[PDB]
Amino acid sequence: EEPVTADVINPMALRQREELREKLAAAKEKRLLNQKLGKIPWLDDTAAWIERSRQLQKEKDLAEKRDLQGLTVEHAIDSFREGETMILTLKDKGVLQEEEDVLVNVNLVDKERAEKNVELRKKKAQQKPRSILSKPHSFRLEQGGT
Amino acid sequence: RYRKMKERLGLTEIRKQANRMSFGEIEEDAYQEDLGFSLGHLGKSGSGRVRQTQVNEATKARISKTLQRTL
Amino acid sequence: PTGEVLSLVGKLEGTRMGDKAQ
Amino acid sequence: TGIFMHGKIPTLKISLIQIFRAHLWQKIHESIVMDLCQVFDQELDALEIETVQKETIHPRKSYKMNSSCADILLFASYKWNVSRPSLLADSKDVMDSTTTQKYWIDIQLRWGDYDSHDIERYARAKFLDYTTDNMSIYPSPTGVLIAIDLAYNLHSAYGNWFPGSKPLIQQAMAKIMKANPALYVLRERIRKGLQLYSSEPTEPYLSSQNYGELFSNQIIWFVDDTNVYRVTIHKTFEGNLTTKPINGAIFIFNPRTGQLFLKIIHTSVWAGQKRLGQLAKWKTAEEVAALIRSLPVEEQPKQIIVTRKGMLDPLEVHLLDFPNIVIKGSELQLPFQACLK
Amino acid sequence: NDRAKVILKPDKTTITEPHHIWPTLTDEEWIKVEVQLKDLILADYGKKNNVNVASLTQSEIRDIILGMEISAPSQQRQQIATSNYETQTFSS
Amino acid sequence: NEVTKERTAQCFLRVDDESMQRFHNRVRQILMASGSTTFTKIVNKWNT
Amino acid sequence: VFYTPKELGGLGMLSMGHVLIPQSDLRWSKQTDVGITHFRSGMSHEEDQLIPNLYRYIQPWESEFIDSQRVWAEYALKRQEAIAQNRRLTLEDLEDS
Amino acid sequence: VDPRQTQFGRNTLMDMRLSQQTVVDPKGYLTDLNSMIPTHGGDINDIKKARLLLKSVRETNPHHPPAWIASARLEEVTGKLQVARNLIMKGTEMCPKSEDVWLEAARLQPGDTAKAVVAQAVRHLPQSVRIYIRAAELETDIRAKKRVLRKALEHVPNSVRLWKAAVELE
Amino acid sequence: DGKLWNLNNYRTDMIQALGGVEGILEHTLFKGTYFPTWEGLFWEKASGF
Amino acid sequence: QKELQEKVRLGLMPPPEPKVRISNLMRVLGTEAVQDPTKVEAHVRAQMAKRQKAHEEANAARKL
RNA sequence: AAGGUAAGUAUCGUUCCA
Repeated sequence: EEPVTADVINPMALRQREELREKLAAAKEKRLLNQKLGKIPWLDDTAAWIERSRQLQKEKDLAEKRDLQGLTVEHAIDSFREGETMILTLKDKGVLQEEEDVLVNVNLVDKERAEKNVELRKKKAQQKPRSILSKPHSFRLEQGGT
Repeated sequence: RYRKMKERLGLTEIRKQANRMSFGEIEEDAYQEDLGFSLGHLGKSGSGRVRQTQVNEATKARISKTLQRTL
Repeated sequence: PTGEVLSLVGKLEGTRMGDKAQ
Repeated sequence: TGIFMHGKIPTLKISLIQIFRAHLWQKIHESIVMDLCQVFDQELDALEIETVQKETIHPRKSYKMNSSCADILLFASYKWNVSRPSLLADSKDVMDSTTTQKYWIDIQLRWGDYDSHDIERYARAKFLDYTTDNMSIYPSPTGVLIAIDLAYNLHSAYGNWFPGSKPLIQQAMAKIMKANPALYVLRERIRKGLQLYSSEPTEPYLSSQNYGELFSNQIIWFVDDTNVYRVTIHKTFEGNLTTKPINGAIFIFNPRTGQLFLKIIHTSVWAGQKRLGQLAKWKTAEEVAALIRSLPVEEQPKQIIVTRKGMLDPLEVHLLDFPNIVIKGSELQLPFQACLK
Repeated sequence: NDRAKVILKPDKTTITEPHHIWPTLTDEEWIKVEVQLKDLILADYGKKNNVNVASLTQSEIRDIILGMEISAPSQQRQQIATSNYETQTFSS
Repeated sequence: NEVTKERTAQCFLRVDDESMQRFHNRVRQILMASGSTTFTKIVNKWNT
Repeated sequence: VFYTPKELGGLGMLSMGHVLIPQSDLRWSKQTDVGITHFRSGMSHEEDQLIPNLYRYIQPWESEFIDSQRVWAEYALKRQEAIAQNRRLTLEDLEDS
Repeated sequence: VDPRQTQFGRNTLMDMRLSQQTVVDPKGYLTDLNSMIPTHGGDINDIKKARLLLKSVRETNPHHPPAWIASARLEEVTGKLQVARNLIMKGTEMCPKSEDVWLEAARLQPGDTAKAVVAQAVRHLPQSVRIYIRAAELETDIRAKKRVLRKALEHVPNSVRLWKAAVELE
Repeated sequence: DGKLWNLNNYRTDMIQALGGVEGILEHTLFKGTYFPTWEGLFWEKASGF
Repeated sequence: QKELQEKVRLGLMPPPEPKVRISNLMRVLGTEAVQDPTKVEAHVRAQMAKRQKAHEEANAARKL
């Protein structure tokens, strides 16, 4: 039938255009910095140099006489107990990955993994079983507690 | 002996990094005298380690015992 | 249409070596 | 299988016999059937579907391309105002063709060529050639044939629709394309036949197998960075749960000597830093590079293992001046976060 | 932490000066305390995963101690393993 | 003419029979040495 | 299959023949969630596409020699000045050459 | 390239840890020297990731001058010296109190522009700074060298190196 | 004296004329593999076995 | 060596247990050494002591 | 006209032939 309109992608073209764009950005930045930093008698007087040294030496003589936080906790409120204190570490996140911060406790996380394994062994709204793979339970933590 | 055989014939990280040859990334043909010799991900900006792949020492060329005797 | 390679003899009327390579 | 050979390409024949082994074909057809059977089971009351039947058919119906038969059949609770035969991308059927009780769906698979990879034409053409047939057996004039192109991962459906059936098929197929055990294993076999992989770069991972080679005469540093940013959180018996940040500690344990270098991490360093995770990521790297530059050359570590994979990246930059230092990630959930307890 | 401490102090004295960290025991008490800690770790794993400790052979005992444990969420992806290729029935 | 800077001659260039025959023989010995060589190896030799 | 570069699965074979590509090999279809869509490459009605020949991608020896003379003159003028100005050269100056 | 050659013939770090009945063994915090241009270089693979790392960190830890310095080294090595100049001139305002950053800016700036940098560094660090001699041989004329030494003799004239440079000046 | 030829423009024009990444990958089995995009891939020129 | 091997094949003595040192401790017994490390090192040191004692008392028996 | 046979294990039918 009729083929619709759409550009062709070319990895050489993409890389060359990116490099050329970066070079143009560098040119603009250098032109800006030329304006930014380009706006800056006693040059060869040795007798006045000695006089200024003397006045510099004499000048010293004349001057001689944390509750605040907005982090999220990947746990349920029910997962905590009462009448006891729990330590909350930080979850592993890559430096390049810009996802939000996640604070978890290793013991509760391990318990969740163990119970998840037990449940998944125990099994041995449109197409949810395969959607959960193609697609966790936490709470916003503000003002030192929800 | 088998451990040393596996070390000599094992895939050094620089060797295994050269086998990977990227995808959809044209590179300038190195070694004019014989093209088709591309180092792949070795020294490539596509993927790999941030630090340069350090050279191994187990794969260093070695002379025979009888030849060293001749020396 | 066929994949056979056609000799560019007589196909050089409007082309140069250095063109499209700068 | 159902792949057709326009010429004996023996290498391709061997490759496709290897790829479609374990009767992947019949299994992929059955997997497409049953999970597509499931979606109608959920929305059967909403579509006046009395029952959904998956009749026992010839096991080789998956690749029997000359003839065909129904495999999923809907028995209606009441008459449906069936629509005209139309494609899956259509939206113009005003849904007034006829009235039927039985409603079949036929699923046919394809490994399309380059020229003939038009799946919708395939579907409509053999819907016409299987309904206007004397060898194909379809219980009712109404029905839709669904065509799956494995080689190009295309999906189409042409035939009769009852109210609400077409969008439901659209959504179900959009989900089934992106996730299905049979199609996933087919994709994996194709990937390993071409040996084209996505990411998964090779590094020495500390694991249960290579755990023995750790015990060597070269000094090793176990950089553990879990206990850097941590807050004591506790839910009181009646009052709301309250939090208080506390100090962290980097672990630079050395199995050879046991000298656990430990930089106490004051809470003041986090002076309202928005991206605190990355700051914690490079704060440990700063101290480990400082310690490496601090120790004498014979005491410099020749191998740094790391508990959490995120820390693999920063070290290589702060170890950019030390190319001879191997930085190995650990698959081992190695218990050093509890060392601070 | 608590049962681990109780195991770590098998003797009521349990001498521990600020010069060192772990309790001062000689070799055989170290044998006993390590056996106790191994039993504790396998007991905790068995409680968490509902598997008797004896069935765990030495290989997976080492896996548990070091930090290896696997699951089977993709259990239906076993297809690699009168022909029973359409006999399977659909249950509503 | 460097002394006068004028177009005074004209050099017609050509590839001699020896070079053409050598290249043809090189392609021939590429093709005959293809009992088990991969397609990529043959084409790499051809491009080189 | 032939003239596709090596990392895209092809053999990266260089050519110096008038190799025509039929317009049945420049058409590709992708199935978006809404529906299948199709594309060509010569989206305006134009001539048949032609594989580029190596002939047009190698500078003639005449141009190379005259440019070598000119460029080495530029380098000599850019180096003798650097002696007087007392600095080593750099990629920035010689990128144009 | 060597001007006498013709056609026919790194990641700095301020911190430093001192080694050495008490289990607690605290160690002193030592600050280190600056890093000059090293002969060793280019020991980097997969630049498109390392540049991203250094980019992310120069806003994640914007008060760590060796981050900017390592960025300068990396971008100077791989044929992008001009962008390295721009990035150093951008980052010098983020850590203006570091001698190493100004030294790198001076060594990565050509001609009179270099003067514009070195005549500016003293504005932020006018007390007992090696940058003064960088100005001294960064310029050309001996008279300008005398003026630079006098300015050094005018701002914190307690440097023995400054006195030695100024004494043997005409 | 360095390599006296350049092929980056030649490969650029070959990709442009062949239809680009999608114009070539349509001929391949790439869509069968079902990778979300063609970036972030490498070719294993040698199987470990 | 051949006489010893023939006797062991008969079974008059047990098959030779692999001689293990500190450097071979985790190569040979490491998987079994993770559970009870101190017991395993005690056993390998006992084997070392038995070898050294066999050597020392062999010399003593051969002493003039 | 080709260079395009996967090799097998089963019962069943038929037929010549001993």
